[PDB]
Amino acid sequence: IRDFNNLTKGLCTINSWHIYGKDNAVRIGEDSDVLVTREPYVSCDPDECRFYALSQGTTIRGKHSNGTIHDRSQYRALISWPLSSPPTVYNSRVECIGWSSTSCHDGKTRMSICISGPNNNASAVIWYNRRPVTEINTWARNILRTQESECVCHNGVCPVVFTDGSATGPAETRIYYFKEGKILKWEPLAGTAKHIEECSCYGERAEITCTCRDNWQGSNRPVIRIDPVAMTHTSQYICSPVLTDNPRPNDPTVGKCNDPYPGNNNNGVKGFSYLDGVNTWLGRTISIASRSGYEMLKVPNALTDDKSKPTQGQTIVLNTDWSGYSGSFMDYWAEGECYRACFYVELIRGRPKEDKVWWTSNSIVSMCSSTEFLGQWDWPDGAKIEYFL
Amino acid sequence: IRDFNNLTKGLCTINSWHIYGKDNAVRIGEDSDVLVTREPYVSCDPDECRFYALSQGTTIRGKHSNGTIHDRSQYRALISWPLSSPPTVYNSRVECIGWSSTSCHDGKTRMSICISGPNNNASAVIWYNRRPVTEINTWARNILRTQESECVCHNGVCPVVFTDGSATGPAETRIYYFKEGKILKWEPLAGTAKHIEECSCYGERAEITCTCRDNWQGSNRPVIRIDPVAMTHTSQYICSPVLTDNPRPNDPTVGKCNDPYPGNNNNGVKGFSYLDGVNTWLGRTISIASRSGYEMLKVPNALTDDKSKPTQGQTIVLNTDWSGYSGSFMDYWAEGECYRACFYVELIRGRPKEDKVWWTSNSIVSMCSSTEFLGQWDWPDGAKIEYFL
Amino acid sequence: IRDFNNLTKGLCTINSWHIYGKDNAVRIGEDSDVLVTREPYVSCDPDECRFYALSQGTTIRGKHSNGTIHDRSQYRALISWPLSSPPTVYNSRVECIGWSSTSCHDGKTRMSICISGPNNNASAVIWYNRRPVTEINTWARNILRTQESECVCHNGVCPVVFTDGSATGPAETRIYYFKEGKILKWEPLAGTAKHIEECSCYGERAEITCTCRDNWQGSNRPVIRIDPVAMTHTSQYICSPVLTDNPRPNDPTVGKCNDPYPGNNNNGVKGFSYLDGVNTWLGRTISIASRSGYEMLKVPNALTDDKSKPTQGQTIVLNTDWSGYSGSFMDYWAEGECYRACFYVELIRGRPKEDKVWWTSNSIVSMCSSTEFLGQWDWPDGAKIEYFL
Amino acid sequence: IRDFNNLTKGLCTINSWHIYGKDNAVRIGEDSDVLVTREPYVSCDPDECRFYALSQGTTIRGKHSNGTIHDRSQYRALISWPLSSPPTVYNSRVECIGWSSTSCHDGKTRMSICISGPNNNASAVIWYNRRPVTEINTWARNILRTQESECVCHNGVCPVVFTDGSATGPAETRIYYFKEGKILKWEPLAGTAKHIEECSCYGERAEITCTCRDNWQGSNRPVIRIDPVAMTHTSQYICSPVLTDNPRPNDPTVGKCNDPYPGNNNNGVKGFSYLDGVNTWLGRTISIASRSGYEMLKVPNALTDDKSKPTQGQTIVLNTDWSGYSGSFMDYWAEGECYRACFYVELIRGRPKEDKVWWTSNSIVSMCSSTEFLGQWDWPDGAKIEYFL
Ligand SMILES: *[C@@H]1O[C@H](CO)[C@@H](O[C@@H]2O[C@H](CO)[C@@H](O[C@@H]3O[C@H](CO[C@H]4O[C@H](CO[C@H]5O[C@H](CO)[C@@H](O)[C@H](O)[C@@H]5O)[C@@H](O)[C@H](O[C@H]5O[C@H](CO)[C@@H](O)[C@H](O)[C@@H]5O)[C@@H]4O)[C@@H](O)[C@H](O[C@H]4O[C@H](CO)[C@@H](O)[C@H](O)[C@@H]4O[C@H]4O[C@H](CO)[C@@H](O)[C@H](O)[C@@H]4O[C@H]4O[C@H](CO)[C@@H](O)[C@H](O)[C@@H]4O)[C@@H]3O)[C@H](O)[C@H]2NC(C)=O)[C@H](O)[C@H]1NC(C)=O
Ligand SMILES: *[C@@H]1O[C@H](CO)[C@@H](O[C@@H]2O[C@H](CO)[C@@H](O[C@@H]3O[C@H](CO[C@H]4O[C@H](CO[C@H]5O[C@H](CO)[C@@H](O)[C@H](O)[C@@H]5O)[C@@H](O)[C@H](O[C@H]5O[C@H](CO)[C@@H](O)[C@H](O)[C@@H]5O)[C@@H]4O)[C@@H](O)[C@H](O[C@H]4O[C@H](CO)[C@@H](O)[C@H](O)[C@@H]4O[C@H]4O[C@H](CO)[C@@H](O)[C@H](O)[C@@H]4O[C@H]4O[C@H](CO)[C@@H](O)[C@H](O)[C@@H]4O)[C@@H]3O)[C@H](O)[C@H]2NC(C)=O)[C@H](O)[C@H]1NC(C)=O
Ligand SMILES: *[C@@H]1O[C@H](CO)[C@@H](O[C@@H]2O[C@H](CO)[C@@H](O[C@@H]3O[C@H](CO[C@H]4O[C@H](CO[C@H]5O[C@H](CO)[C@@H](O)[C@H](O)[C@@H]5O)[C@@H](O)[C@H](O[C@H]5O[C@H](CO)[C@@H](O)[C@H](O)[C@@H]5O)[C@@H]4O)[C@@H](O)[C@H](O[C@H]4O[C@H](CO)[C@@H](O)[C@H](O)[C@@H]4O[C@H]4O[C@H](CO)[C@@H](O)[C@H](O)[C@@H]4O[C@H]4O[C@H](CO)[C@@H](O)[C@H](O)[C@@H]4O)[C@@H]3O)[C@H](O)[C@H]2NC(C)=O)[C@H](O)[C@H]1NC(C)=O
Ligand SMILES: *[C@@H]1O[C@H](CO)[C@@H](O[C@@H]2O[C@H](CO)[C@@H](O[C@@H]3O[C@H](CO[C@H]4O[C@H](CO[C@H]5O[C@H](CO)[C@@H](O)[C@H](O)[C@@H]5O)[C@@H](O)[C@H](O[C@H]5O[C@H](CO)[C@@H](O)[C@H](O)[C@@H]5O)[C@@H]4O)[C@@H](O)[C@H](O[C@H]4O[C@H](CO)[C@@H](O)[C@H](O)[C@@H]4O[C@H]4O[C@H](CO)[C@@H](O)[C@H](O)[C@@H]4O[C@H]4O[C@H](CO)[C@@H](O)[C@H](O)[C@@H]4O)[C@@H]3O)[C@H](O)[C@H]2NC(C)=O)[C@H](O)[C@H]1NC(C)=O
Ligand SMILES: OC[C@H]1O[C@@H](O)[C@H](O)[C@@H](O)[C@@H]1O
Ligand SMILES: OC[C@H]1O[C@@H](O)[C@H](O)[C@@H](O)[C@@H]1O
Ligand SMILES: OC[C@H]1O[C@H](O)[C@H](O)[C@@H](O)[C@@H]1O
Ligand SMILES: OC[C@H]1O[C@H](O)[C@H](O)[C@@H](O)[C@@H]1O
Ligand SMILES: OC[C@H]1O[C@H](O)[C@H](O)[C@@H](O)[C@@H]1O
Ligand SMILES: OC[C@H]1O[C@H](O)[C@H](O)[C@@H](O)[C@@H]1O
Repeated sequence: IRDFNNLTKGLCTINSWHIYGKDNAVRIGEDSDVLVTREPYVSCDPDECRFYALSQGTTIRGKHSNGTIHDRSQYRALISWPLSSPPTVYNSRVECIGWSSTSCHDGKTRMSICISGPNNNASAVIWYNRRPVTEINTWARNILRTQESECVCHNGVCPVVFTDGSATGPAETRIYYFKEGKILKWEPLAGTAKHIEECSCYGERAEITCTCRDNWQGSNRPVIRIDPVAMTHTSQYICSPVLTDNPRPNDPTVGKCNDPYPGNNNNGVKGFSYLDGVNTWLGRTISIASRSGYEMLKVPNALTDDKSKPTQGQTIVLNTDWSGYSGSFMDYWAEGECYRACFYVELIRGRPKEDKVWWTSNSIVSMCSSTEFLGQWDWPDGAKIEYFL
Repeated sequence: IRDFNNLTKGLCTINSWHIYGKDNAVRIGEDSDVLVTREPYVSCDPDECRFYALSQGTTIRGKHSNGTIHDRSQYRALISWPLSSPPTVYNSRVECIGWSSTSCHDGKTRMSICISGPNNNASAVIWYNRRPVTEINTWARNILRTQESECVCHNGVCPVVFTDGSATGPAETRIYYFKEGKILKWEPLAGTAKHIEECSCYGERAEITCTCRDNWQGSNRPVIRIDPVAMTHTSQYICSPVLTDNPRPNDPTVGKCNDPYPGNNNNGVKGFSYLDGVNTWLGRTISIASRSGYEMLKVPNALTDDKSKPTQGQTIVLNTDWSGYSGSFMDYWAEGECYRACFYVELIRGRPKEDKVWWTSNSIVSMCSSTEFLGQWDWPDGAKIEYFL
Repeated sequence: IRDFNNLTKGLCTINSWHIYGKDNAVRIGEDSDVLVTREPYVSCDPDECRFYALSQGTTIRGKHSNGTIHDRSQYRALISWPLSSPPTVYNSRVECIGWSSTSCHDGKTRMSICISGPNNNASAVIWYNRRPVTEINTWARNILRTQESECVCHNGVCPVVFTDGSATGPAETRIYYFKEGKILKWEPLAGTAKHIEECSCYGERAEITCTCRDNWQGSNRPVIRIDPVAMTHTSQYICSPVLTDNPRPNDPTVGKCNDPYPGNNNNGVKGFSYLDGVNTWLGRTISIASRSGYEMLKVPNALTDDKSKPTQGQTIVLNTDWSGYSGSFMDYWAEGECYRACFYVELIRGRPKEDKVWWTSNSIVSMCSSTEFLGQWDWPDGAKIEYFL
Repeated sequence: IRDFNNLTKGLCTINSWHIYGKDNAVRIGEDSDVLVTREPYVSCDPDECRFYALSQGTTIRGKHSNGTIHDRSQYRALISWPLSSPPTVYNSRVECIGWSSTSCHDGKTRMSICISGPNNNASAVIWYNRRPVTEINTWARNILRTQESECVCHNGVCPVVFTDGSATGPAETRIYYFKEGKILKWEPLAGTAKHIEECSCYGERAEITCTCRDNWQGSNRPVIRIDPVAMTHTSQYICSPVLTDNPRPNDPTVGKCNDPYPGNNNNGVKGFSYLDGVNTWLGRTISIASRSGYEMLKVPNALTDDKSKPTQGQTIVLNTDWSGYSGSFMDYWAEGECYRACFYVELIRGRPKEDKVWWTSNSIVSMCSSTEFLGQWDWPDGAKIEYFL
């Protein structure tokens, strides 16, 4: 009775952002059985949207929260839970086991991907309709890894971006095209992006756009544009001088379209953009040095205009509060003639910036676009670290 | 397969009130993971009735409960949970994010509205079928705010009363008429009510009646009567000398139909009435000074008779116990030829009246009408504050 | 699509009892959020059987557990929860509010009844399909009260036995016949039973048999047999000298069919029997003085034979362990040509017998009949009281 | 609308194993309400796979966890819970009561079997569609007991292996053939296996293969092959010199097909194999002395070749970590032309090996086969015992 979803609509006009979800997980977890997480995201099914993240297999107050600054262990899993509830022991659904993930619904059912293993011997398991269907072994033997936010599907084809290799030099990025959890095709990265991590993707009018993290040399963000019908892609960087990785140098007046904008090496943060002509909005941390603050900037033609500057903006998280990863999603099953852009921001608490506790976790805030020009508030995690001492 | 509900029935004859629900949330939350709340209510779908409230994004025993006397923060959300269970971390569904709300089912699906933001820049998000559909920016830049109990729908049209502006002088009240979460029309307040807050509404025979709080000058309650087909309304005050706001002066022998009954300024409490000729019942606190006690009084023709006094009553909460906000709802999908009036009372515990704890929360008690003349009990919150010290 | 259930089958031959359910609630609640309860029972829907009990509106470890020896408060409610799970804050469904209850499914949906109020002004609320439908005021102004185990329905007619009046003298017992939560008829108690409390009922071949507690004078149990088609009944006592109330005198060699067997006044315990000719089994405590131990005895023709003695038995709970109330239920929707008799035993822990704790609660054990002659085990609550100190 | 499942497919080619599930129960239970368990397994329905285990009727942190090294009590039950979640008080479903179990879905609904009682008087209760249908009394009066992992069905016939009698000498093993919870037939053990415990079974091409534990004399594993259409079986031992019980002597160069391989008496561990010609994989502990480590070895023709040695392998749990019972299951309702072999390993923590705590419990790890040659990781329980002190 269900058909595959097709990306038949364009983006709605984004004139501001409204609050969509917030879980207050760290506040609540100070005195309830909330799992330690990081790398969260949001993804919709045709009848529900849910929060997702990588659990660390312990509660925050639990003694096993000590050491959760670490990224890869056998105790991590992709979990999902109801929108704006916290990720608790009792309400979280485990989608698959591992320390890197993506997930998306194709209109009929959901594909989830988790990678696990030691650094030199990791493998992806691709689940479809809550069953494992395909496995992929590491090709470069160096932390096979993927998006950490939702993938996007079109007529059953769900492309996913993976990287295997160094985070501080050339690596081997591949785009896999899945259908019903099976590999139709894969391609090596093409175009002018020089390094790819942690792609944040969205779809509109039969094209999928991903904004990624050049961890090696670039403080501008690489962009991959995927045609899920032809199963081909292109890549470049956001041309705009409004630089959106972190850490980063100060904004110049002219950016770079086909190479990394230099100044900071071997670091970054997962982030996102919506690239739609004049209707283009970029997210970034406010700090150029650290994962603090978060703002959206309207930067008309950021993708293609190497001198484009902001014409409007919205503060999401004050620079006096911690942010983190951010990513895109949309409710492809909503009513109306256009898709409304959404995003989330991971609000990281604990280590390394707050080292009086022994753990690292996060909460989530999420916003979607409005055609109104709405007033802005800031949305901090809200927990008091001293309470955990 | 579902059609919009129509208000085709009149009210059942109210001869007494029977216990409908009670969650004992503060008792239970002394040793379980119960969220701090305030501004609760009850609302029915065609196949379930649920408790609703504004969470404070912390448990009661949690250290973040300190400071929850405050009304507006980024950590509040409209939550719902099963009838007479407590609002726990693990059983509460987040409907939307914000610090002021309303919600109602139209027979097909549910509309929920949450307002958030700083005082001078708040916005409403109107959700329908669990998706955001419309947003409304503040028009007076002073705590845009709404009912804090359920709205009512008729043939898909669900009117909602909002206020923006001062709580201690003239403000800008609007009635919005929504259908499928979209704005059909709005109107500014008309009639003789001089200030409107926190409307408590019910529907019968194609009319919606709301009893509100005149926070500015009136200790009688303003009333708005809305025709959801014509999308028009009128307003006045309850004429009766049985005054039902709090705090209030002592009852006179003659009330006021078209102006605030004076004596107390710049305060009030959310409350409700059922105004149905001889079948008219008013709720109020027992104390004229504080939110303590709660009683129902049968006051025939209270709406229109400026000398009407009680002919029957029922004590709901003794004056030696704390009460709080109260509001109306009905199960529009019940069997029978008439709609049975129901209400809830918020039983506030903690600050400011019980200041040995650092938190403010509440539990809920709820009653519905009977055509029998039933014996009465009183229904306290039941928690011992000393246990929380 | 569902029709009312009819009692078309006879009882299966009972040759022994097998374990059906057990919740270990007190053990588990020593370190999890388990509600304090008493007066439990079991009742089936067409697609699920559940545990039921009167909550006390606090967890066991909670400070509000102090005082829960008391029977009637505003903090009690009928709750249900999944078979053999414990009654927790997070998995318990509130069916109605009050301190006395019954509940049964008619094949289409469930009727639940809760009574609340002060001793001289109590009222029953009859819920059907999870909505209140009928209310009944106290008729004798002295703790209106009902079965504390499931009722039984036949072609939509669900009789329920109520008592109002003294527990230590003549009282006013009524049988109400409900359909879809509405009163079709009621009758005063007739026959030779002189006092009725806490009836435990089952149905077979279009008749409902209830075994009750004569709290006033009788240590034999009164029996009410109800024809739910004619809506009439009879009553007498179990004739057998195998006395089954508690406390009680020692067993004589000849019982009494039409009067209380004397020796103990003004006390008792809820209990049950299956009265089916040679296929007759009685439950009782092992102790004649206290609620300790529990055994089933096959006593052919106990109902009608005033010299009938046991021919077989099964120990359920050793006399060195606490028991409590017990009652009957069956899964009227099971497969097969006959109905299998089941029962539960309430295993009371805490006050008054274990007074080093300040609370009273219980767990549940439940058995059903087998046509095999199965080996027996004993089934204690299993908690160590010292752990709660 | 559902038909009985038939075993129409063969096994997929097993070239390695991928992570399927892991619950981290002991880590998480250090600070959440996780039930103490042992003897876990996994079993699929047509629309969900779940974890199963025998609860001990207490949480790990609870004071009643003291003494849970013991195997048989009245506080045990078969529980199930969602895949890779932990077995918590609030998310666990009780399937039946007892201290030995099996369970399987026949394509229409699920059969579950639990045994309880004292050692000399135990009985099995066979539940079907969540109702008790058949009971079986002990035949040898010495701990009637069964598989502790899933059974397998074919056209409605679900064979189950039981043992009653000594664990240290000849015993009375029976194969029962159930359909809709009713006994069609049973047979005594035939063939050359000399003692049978704790069979781990799987089905393919209309045959069911079970690998068991010879607790008496054998360090090779007995195998029972059952034809569920003819309702007949055969038995022998795995011929291979790759010995897979524990404890065990060192591997010889030639095994035994029709007798126990000697060297260790009166002990063992539940384990499993997939016996499919060249596509044969055996699981075993790494240690020959204790339940530590776990590895899979590809041993072509292990069943029939008494000199067969490994040609490939995969380490699942390092020898420096505790393992435990292991068993087979498959998702018979997955897509594709073949059934993918899966297994679980019980990771036992606490007593007797870690005796600074007073409890014994476990977590679960589970893997399924891949046709890829995937890299390997090890999968420890992950809890730090010192945290529980
Ligand atoms: C209630 O809520 C509402 C709604 O949210 C609030 O209103 C919002 O207020 C915020 C804050 O002011 C606004 O965001 C800022 O928007 C401006 C862009 O708008 C300005 O510029 C526009 C473009 O002008 C240029 O081009 C036009 C033609 O296209 C031309 O006409 C003009 O002459 C000029 O050449 C103007 O069009 C626009 O005017 C319009 O709107 C006005 C209202 O804002 C109105 O008054 C006008 O009439 C007209 O209608 C307006 O002038 C962004 O520039 C700004 O972002 C910069 O600054 C913030 C800090 O404030 C910074 O964090 C951003 O990153 C960014 O600045 C950095 O990057 C730049 C780009 O590289 C760089 O140049 C800067 O130096 C700076 O760089 C440094 O910091 C970064 C980050 O740390 C670092 O990486 C660098 O290295 C470096 O160190 C904000 O986004 C909203 O747009 C506004 N919304 C609406 C709908 O009005 C309202 O205030 C609330 N009310 C109350 C009472 O609180
Ligand atoms: C078992 O349960 C049952 C059921 O619940 C219990 O029975 C209930 O008992 C309660 C408590 O007594 C009753 O509530 C009160 O009801 C009266 C109204 O009924 C009286 O008056 C009626 C009207 O009489 C006038 O008009 C009629 C014609 O219409 C005329 O005939 C008559 O002469 C007179 O002119 C009478 O009809 C009625 O009689 C009927 O019922 C009697 C039983 O009650 C029965 O005996 C008769 O035969 C007949 O059938 C009866 O006399 C309310 O007036 C009263 O409310 C006032 O008082 C309470 C405190 O008790 C107060 O809190 C209320 O706010 C209110 O008083 C305040 O406001 C007034 C209005 O402005 C003001 O005038 C007062 O001075 C007072 O004001 C002060 O306090 C307020 C609040 O703090 C403050 O704001 C002000 O500023 C100021 O300081 C109660 O609601 C139930 O009706 C009754 N139910 C039933 C079905 O019987 C039963 O008791 C329980 N059993 C046991 C053993 O416990
Ligand atoms: C493995 O599990 C199995 C299955 O559970 C275990 O087997 C079960 O074992 C138990 C315990 O022994 C049995 O329960 C008892 O059953 C007897 C009834 O059976 C006896 O009597 C039958 C009737 O005999 C009379 O009539 C027949 C004709 O109808 C006639 O032939 C005969 O001559 C005589 O006239 C016999 O038919 C029956 O024999 C059959 O079964 C035998 C096996 O049991 C077998 O050996 C035979 O071959 C034959 O097949 C048998 O002799 C009940 O009487 C007994 O209940 C009384 O005693 C218990 C305490 O043990 C007490 O708590 C009960 O309340 C009751 O006694 C009180 O009440 C009486 C009635 O008023 C009174 O007379 C007593 O004085 C006593 O009263 C005192 O205490 C009470 C309570 O505290 C107090 O209120 C009073 O005031 C007073 O102070 C038991 O129910 C099971 O039936 C049996 N099941 C099966 C299937 O075999 C097996 O043991 C386990 N294995 C192991 C190794 O553990
Ligand atoms: C990334 O991940 C990948 C994938 O997991 C990792 O690659 C895996 O690496 C592991 C570990 O090395 C491998 O497992 C071992 O496999 C060998 C079997 O393969 C060897 O032997 C094969 C058979 O050879 C014989 O026959 C062939 C013809 O059939 C003939 O040609 C040959 O001459 C010989 O006669 C070879 O075919 C095979 O070669 C192939 O693969 C090689 C890669 O492995 C490749 O290099 C070749 O080119 C070729 O393609 C290979 O040589 C198992 O033997 C071994 O299991 C034994 O040893 C482990 C300990 O390491 C032990 O725990 C096992 O129990 C077992 O040894 C015990 O039992 C034996 C049987 O009775 C006994 O003989 C031993 O003495 C020993 O007994 C003692 O211990 C036990 C247990 O404690 C005790 O009970 C006894 O009493 C006694 O005390 C392993 O299973 C994987 O197969 C391999 N997978 C793949 C796909 O490559 C990779 O390493 C990872 N990368 C990194 C960087 O980490
Ligand atoms: O009816 C008057 C009062 O009587 C008391 O016994 C009840 O407990 C109160 O709740 C009631 O208000
Ligand atoms: O492959 C051999 C070993 O390599 C290690 O790096 C992995 O962590 C182990 O799990 C593995 O068994
Ligand atoms: O060594 C790092 C590991 O320490 C503990 O196991 C932590 O619980 C785990 O999250 C972390 O990966
Ligand atoms: O400053 C007031 C705030 O303090 C803390 O954050 C409380 O948890 C929050 O409820 C409150 O709004
Ligand atoms: O006074 C007796 C009452 O004390 C406390 O409220 C107990 O929590 C309650 O159960 C009991 O009814
Ligand atoms: O005596 C052993 C028993 O002790 C306690 O009851 C434990 O909680 C239980 O698991 C165990 O069987």
